Amino acid sequence: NLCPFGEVFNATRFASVYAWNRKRISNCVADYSVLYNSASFSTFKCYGVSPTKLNDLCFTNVYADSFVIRGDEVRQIAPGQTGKIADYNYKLPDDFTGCVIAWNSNNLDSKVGGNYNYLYRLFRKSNLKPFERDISTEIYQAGSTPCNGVEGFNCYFPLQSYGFQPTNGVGYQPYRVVVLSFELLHAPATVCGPKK
Amino acid sequence: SVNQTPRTATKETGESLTINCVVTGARCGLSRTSWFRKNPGTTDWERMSIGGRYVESVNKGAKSFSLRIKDLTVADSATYICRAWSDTSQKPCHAWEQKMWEGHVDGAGTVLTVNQAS
Ligand SMILES: *[C@@H]1O[C@H](CO[C@@H]2O[C@@H](C)[C@@H](O)[C@@H](O)[C@@H]2O)[C@@H](O[C@@H]2O[C@H](CO)[C@@H](O)[C@H](O)[C@H]2NC(C)=O)[C@H](O)[C@H]1NC(C)=O
Repeated sequence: NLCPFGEVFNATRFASVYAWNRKRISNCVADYSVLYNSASFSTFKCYGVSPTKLNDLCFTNVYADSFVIRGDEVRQIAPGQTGKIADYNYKLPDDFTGCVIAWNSNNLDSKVGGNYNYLYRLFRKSNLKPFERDISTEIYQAGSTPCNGVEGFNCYFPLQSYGFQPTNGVGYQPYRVVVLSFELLHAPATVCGPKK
Repeated sequence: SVNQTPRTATKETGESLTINCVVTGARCGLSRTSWFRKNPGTTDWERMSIGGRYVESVNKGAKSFSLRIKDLTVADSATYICRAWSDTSQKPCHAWEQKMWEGHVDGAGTVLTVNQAS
């Protein structure tokens, strides 16, 4: 019974990073060697686990979080990082155990004249906790004067569009990102590699 | 991550290009390297075979590596990518509390333009 990684990596639509999608993966066999040996992923970074040993390990559950960001920001999807994305959109814990997998998606997610469907959060009153998700659109009070839901001086709408175009430089091109979290609880395992 | 330099380059026919890639945050040693070229408009990257005009050097201790392309031609105009692997097969590894990675990652690319001769 194979884990449905296809539905995650080959999903027709991906989420904005601020509204990142999560899929729980349970009760299945995960062959990671096909993913790890694919030439399609320009980032495949694992923390707390060796990717060459994944087919020999079991986990309680696996979580698959996915979204789009720009190339320059893939480095923020890592334990201990800061920046707009890590601070305000998608945060990994310091003790993260899992893998971050990214690929360039200019051919799918950019459009002549600009694709504006992907957004990111620019402002927040506090940094996200690990794996916290914020999809609110409250006006951000940057000063001492209350905003009352009106954009203005020191009062900012919190989301911005990426505007992906095919002629963007690589650092500005869209990248799809899948974060696999390998959860280990004091419970029976439900996700194992083929070697069990 | 991999810091790949230069990000862009223009060369005359007959010159050489050296690309340097420096690997940062690797939990273990550099366990494998590869080089790929992409022509604009194409879907797939082409793996480069080292040994002729492509010559590679690896500095295991610095976790860096480089490629030199000899005898440049207009046919060499393209984007070039280095790919670095790090995994537990390379013996000296850092602790996990250090938030360092195993796996593979690519440099951001070198856009090479080679001008015609004469
Ligand atoms: C994500 O999809 C790729 C390729 O999808 C192919 O094209 C689609 C239109 C659809 O028809 C798929 O069924 C096709 O496979 C998967 O890569 C393929 O894997 C099979 C497995 O043996 C292989 O035979 C094909 O040659 C591969 N094709 C390519 C282009 O690489 C890939 O496995 C999918 N990812 C996940 C996580 O399932």
